[PDB]
Amino acid sequence: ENWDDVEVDDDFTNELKAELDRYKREN
Amino acid sequence: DVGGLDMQKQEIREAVELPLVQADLYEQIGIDPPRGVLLYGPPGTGKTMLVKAVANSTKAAFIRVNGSEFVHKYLGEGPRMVRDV
Amino acid sequence: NVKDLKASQRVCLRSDSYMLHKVLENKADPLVSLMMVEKVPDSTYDMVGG
Amino acid sequence: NYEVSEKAFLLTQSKVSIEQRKEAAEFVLAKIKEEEMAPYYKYLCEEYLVNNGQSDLEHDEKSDSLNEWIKFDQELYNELCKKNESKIKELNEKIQKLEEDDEGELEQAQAWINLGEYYAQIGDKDNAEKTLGKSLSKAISTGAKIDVMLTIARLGFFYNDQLYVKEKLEAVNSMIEKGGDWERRNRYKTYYGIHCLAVRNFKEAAKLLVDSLATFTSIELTSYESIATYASVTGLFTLERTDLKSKVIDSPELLSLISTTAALQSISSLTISLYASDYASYFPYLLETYANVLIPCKYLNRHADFFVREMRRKVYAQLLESYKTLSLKSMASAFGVSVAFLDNDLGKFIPNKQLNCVIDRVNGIVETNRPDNKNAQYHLLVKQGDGLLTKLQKYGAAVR
Amino acid sequence: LRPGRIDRKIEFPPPSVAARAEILRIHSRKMNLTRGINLRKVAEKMNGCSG
Repeated sequence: ENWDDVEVDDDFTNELKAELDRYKREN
Repeated sequence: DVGGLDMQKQEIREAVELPLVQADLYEQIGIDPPRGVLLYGPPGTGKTMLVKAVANSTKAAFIRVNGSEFVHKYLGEGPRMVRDV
Repeated sequence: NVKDLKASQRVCLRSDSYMLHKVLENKADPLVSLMMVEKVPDSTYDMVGG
Repeated sequence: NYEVSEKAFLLTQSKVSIEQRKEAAEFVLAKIKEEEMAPYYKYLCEEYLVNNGQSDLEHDEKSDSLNEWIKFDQELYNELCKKNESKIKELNEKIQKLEEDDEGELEQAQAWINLGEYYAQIGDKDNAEKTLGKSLSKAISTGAKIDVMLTIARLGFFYNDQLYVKEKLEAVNSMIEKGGDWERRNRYKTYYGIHCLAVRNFKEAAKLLVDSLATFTSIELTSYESIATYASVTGLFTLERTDLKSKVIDSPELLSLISTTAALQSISSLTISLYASDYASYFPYLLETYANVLIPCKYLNRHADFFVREMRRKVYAQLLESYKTLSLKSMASAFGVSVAFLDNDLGKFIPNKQLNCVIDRVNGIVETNRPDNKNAQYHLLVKQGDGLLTKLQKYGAAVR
Repeated sequence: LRPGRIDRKIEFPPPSVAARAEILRIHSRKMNLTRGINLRKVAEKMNGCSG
């Protein structure tokens, strides 16, 4: 396992919910 | 052309052409394939007529040889027919 | 010699003289004609119930 | 005793869905009062520090589950000692009447079978392996060896190991006779793909772990909802979109799951969004599936976010091959994603040799390429440069 | 038939509902089936077949 496997930034949770809220507020 | 035995003739392509084409179906079942084949009854009544019909559905190398006296009555020509065949 | 010759053994023999040269092989693997003797058959514990 | 196996593990891998941990907690305390197992209930509590959302308060403040006590105490010894030493000396007393009179070949073997299986209820280490081998030597048939195999097979959820479980059973599984045995297919194919989950091969598990012959699970190995979950998660990564409609929906196992349990949510989300090639709907279903599948998952929960980010672009990467010229802000604004974060994940995939395509940002002209060429054609020889000479110059010192 | 040339003549049990699942609980190992196969329930629909 290279560095990409042991990286695990845990940023996928916050960035997903944020982008969904930005698009709904542009209406 | 010869019908009426289709109930019992379901094994024409199942017991001949099936194991030569797809050999993985018997492994996905778990029963021994129809290897030994024996047919008893009067010839010429449609018993042998079905045998000659196998070459039509197959259309490949086919060997039909009737052993009766085909084995020799003296030493050594019998063993010719026992092997290499 | 005659002490090392086991009963029913495959040996070598001359053509015209029929003299024994040397021992080639051992007793043949197949026994008699039809041998149905089977030890520890395919049925061990559960095959036919009851 | 599969319920004891799953509830002693799943509780560790769930940092979310308090209701999911309660089933992995409240169903423990109830069963441990019935069972005899002191140490294997304590080993679950030994892993505490450096975790997320555990069920116990010792060092940290969280304990978000509805069952706050997973700890092992002396209160269990009230009902533990009743059936612990009473049934061991009772069943072993019957053995004294076996070897003396030599009654049957089953009673000598079945005695330790009723022991090694019961030693799992006692929670003993050497008794569930070494002493179980006493019946293994008495019964040479592969039929009676299943109880010896299932004892070690259930240790995957006990000792929590994906390696030494099959290593000790490798000589027991292989043996000589294989044939068309149906029950052996469910035992071998289930644990085979589990070992490949760490190596991330996933290709040898597509036709073995992902493809299940039995519509209903094997009990003590895995679960019906669990065996159907891993087929959809791994199948989308290995099998292409063409094989999705020719295999996944083709198998009758999926048709029974659609009309019964919709809690997976991956049947109406990841399957439809990929088949329709719609990235706009595919994005919000990533976290919804990640929360109800990957987080409760008992295997891939260790490495998750990186596995999702790879398949996140692969849905858009396949769609890129369809269109020649596409701007940056045209259809990407309606997908519900941000342009800045979209380039960050794609910018880090360049050193992985995962992008031969045409991706642009400041301008926005986005095209596709042909990964099959004479460059990667020659790359096979470069990759074998250091791997072929590893053992050629190694053993050629003293010998040759 | 003599007292001590032939001791006892053992009689086998006749087929029944539980005796039709006899081979079904064994031969099903090497034969591919599904999990919806109830060995006792399917045997109730058969007749005159045991060993």
